[PDB]
Amino acid sequence: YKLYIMTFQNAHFGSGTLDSSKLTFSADRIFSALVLESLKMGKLDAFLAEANQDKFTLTDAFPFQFGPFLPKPIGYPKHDQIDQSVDVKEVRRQAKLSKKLQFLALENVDDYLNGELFENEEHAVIDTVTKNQPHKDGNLYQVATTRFSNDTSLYVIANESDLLNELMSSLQYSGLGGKRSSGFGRFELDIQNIPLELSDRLTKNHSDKVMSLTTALPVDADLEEAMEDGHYLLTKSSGFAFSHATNENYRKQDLYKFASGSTFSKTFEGQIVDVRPLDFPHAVLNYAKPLFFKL
RNA sequence: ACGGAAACUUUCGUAACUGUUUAAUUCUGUUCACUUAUUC
Repeated sequence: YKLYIMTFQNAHFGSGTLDSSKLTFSADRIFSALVLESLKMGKLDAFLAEANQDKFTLTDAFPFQFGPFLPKPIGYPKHDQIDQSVDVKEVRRQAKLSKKLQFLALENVDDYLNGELFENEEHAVIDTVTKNQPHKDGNLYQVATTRFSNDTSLYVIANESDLLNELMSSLQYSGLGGKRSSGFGRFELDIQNIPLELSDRLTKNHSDKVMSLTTALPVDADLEEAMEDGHYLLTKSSGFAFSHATNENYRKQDLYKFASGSTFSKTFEGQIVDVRPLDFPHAVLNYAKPLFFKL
C-alpha cells in the first residue's frame, strides 16, 4: 500500500545471541519498537486501538537495490524443472545455490517458478568489532555489525494515516535494534507516495496459492486446517524483557513462528499474542500479522 | 513496551649506545725605473 524506504549503515541485528548478527531481522522488532517509544511521547493508548484494526499491518525488512526485493518461495519449484540437463554433478551443485539465496528481485517472481537458478547478489559483508573494559579484570566481548554497500537499502510497507507518519519520524534518530546505546540503528526515512504497479498483489480475502510472510502464526481455530500440504520453516525469536518496573526483567516465553516467504494454501486470520510470564503492570504485545502475495 | 539493557583494546615505554670529511699539497717559473744627455 505504502512503502517506507530506509537505508542502514553500520547497524546490528542479533538472532539468538548478542555476539551473532544477521543481515536482516524479524518483523517483531519493528512492532515492539514503536509501542515502546509511544509511552515516552504521550500516546500509548492511541496506538493500542490502532494495531488491532485488521487493516493495519507491517512488513519485514526487504532489501532495496534499484528495485524492491522479495523472499524466495519455500519449496518452489517442485521436482519438474531441471534447468539444462547436462550431468548429475552440475545439477546437484546448482540446487544449493537457490537454498542459500535470501531474496529475489521484483521481476524474477514469475521466472523463478518456470525454471531459473542463479546466485544471490552480494548485498553486504558481515564485519565484527571488538570492545573491552580496563577497570574490570580486563574482560572483553565480541559483537558483529552490518555494513551495507553497493547502495543497499530497506523498505517497510504499512498503512497511510495521520498518526503513523509521526511515530516513525523519531525512530530514525533513536536507534533500531542491536546496541542502541552507541549509534547502531540511526537511519534516514525516505518518504514516498506511489509504490510500484507490480507490487500490488497484497490480498487477505481469496486463497489462490498464497504465501505468508513476516513470520506467520495461525489461530487456535485454524491450525491444522491450513497446515496440511504446505511449506514452512520453524525459526526462533525470544530474549529478556525490557520494562521499567520489575526489578528483575523476566524472560519472555518462546514463540517459535515461521519464516518470511512460507507457502501454505488457505488464508489465515492473524492475532496478537500476549506474553505474560509472571506478572507485569503492562502487556508485552506482539505483531503476528502475516500478509499474503498472489505470486 | 527492541537476543535487549550496563562496558576506553585501556593502564606501562627517547628507534637508543658508539664515531674529527679526514690523510697528502710553496700562487710560483722568466724580469736593471730604463734609453739619448758639457751646470756651462
